Amino acid sequence: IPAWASGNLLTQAIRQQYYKPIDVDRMYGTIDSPKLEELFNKS
Amino acid sequence: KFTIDDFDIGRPLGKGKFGNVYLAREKQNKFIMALKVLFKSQLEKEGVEHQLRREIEIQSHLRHPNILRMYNYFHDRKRIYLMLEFAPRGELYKELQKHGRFDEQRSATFMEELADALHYCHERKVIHRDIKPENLLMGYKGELKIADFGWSVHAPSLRRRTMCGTLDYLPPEMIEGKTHDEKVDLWCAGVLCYEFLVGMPPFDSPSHTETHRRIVNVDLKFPPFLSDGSKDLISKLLRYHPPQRLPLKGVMEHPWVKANSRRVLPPVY
Ligand SMILES: c1nc2c(NC3CCCCC3)nc(Nc3ccc(N4CCOCC4)cc3)nc2[nH]1
Repeated sequence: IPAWASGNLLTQAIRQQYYKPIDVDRMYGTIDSPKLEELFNKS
Repeated sequence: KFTIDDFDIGRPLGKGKFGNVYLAREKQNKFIMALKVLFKSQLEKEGVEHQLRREIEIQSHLRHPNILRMYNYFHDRKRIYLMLEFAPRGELYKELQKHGRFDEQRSATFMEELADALHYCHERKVIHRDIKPENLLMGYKGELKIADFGWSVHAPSLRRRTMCGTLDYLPPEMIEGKTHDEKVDLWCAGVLCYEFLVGMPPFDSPSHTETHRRIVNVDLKFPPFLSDGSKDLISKLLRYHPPQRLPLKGVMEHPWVKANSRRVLPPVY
């Protein structure tokens, strides 16, 4: 288990994320998705 | 588009019979999330491809502070990956089991959050159909997060026929083989409120037939420790006739909810 995912470092990161939310709508929501019909086809 | 190499894998969060969920950090923005990993071959062999497709379609289009967000998804040669909001306080059912029952403050807060999330769903003609503690996770400040949409349906026009959900939570209309609508979620909210406060569902019985009997008779027997306010709300949700059930707006406005809820909305970007 990497350091970032365990003790205080995780707690602090989670707190930081709660109080400083990123624009997930543009950072992930604008990024292309595979078509749902493609999900079980070639990657 | 995303690939698995865009994420630092931290640790497993949970195990399923189709894949696993991991705590992950996407490298670009150092943003901590959960990755649900499903195996394409297992999904096909079990014949659940269209089932998973529906769950993804529904959840990926919902944006609410009390609904677990699906940020995006991707696939590779063998696996489908769902990028999910991480719920730092974990399973609600584990918390209920640890405490036995929740106090009025905790329960009322959860009920406000639930009613708000379900209202959002119903506004979009999505019916959840499986509200129970096991389908709920908890945010950083303990906020309810609807996490699973396994029995959910987008039902724009037709009433529904599918018996689904969980024994102790089934509404009378499902047991009786009637058509159902979004008001099934109202019933389940009532069962949930009771279980929160009591630690057992209201129609608990040793047999499926006796549980069914108790549900259709609405054989509700309140423990003496419950407040009048909580019994009022539960009673108004657990109505035999779907049209008589307290609307979700009614739950949010209920005096017991107003007096006891300590709901906090998460900061937004
Ligand atoms: C998407 N999927 C998530 C989780 N997965 C659960 C586990 C797999 C099936 C049910 C959902 N857990 C989440 N949160 C957890 C936070 C702490 C957890 N722990 C339990 C106690 O020990 C520390 C870690 C477990 C789950 N978040 C999440 N987002």
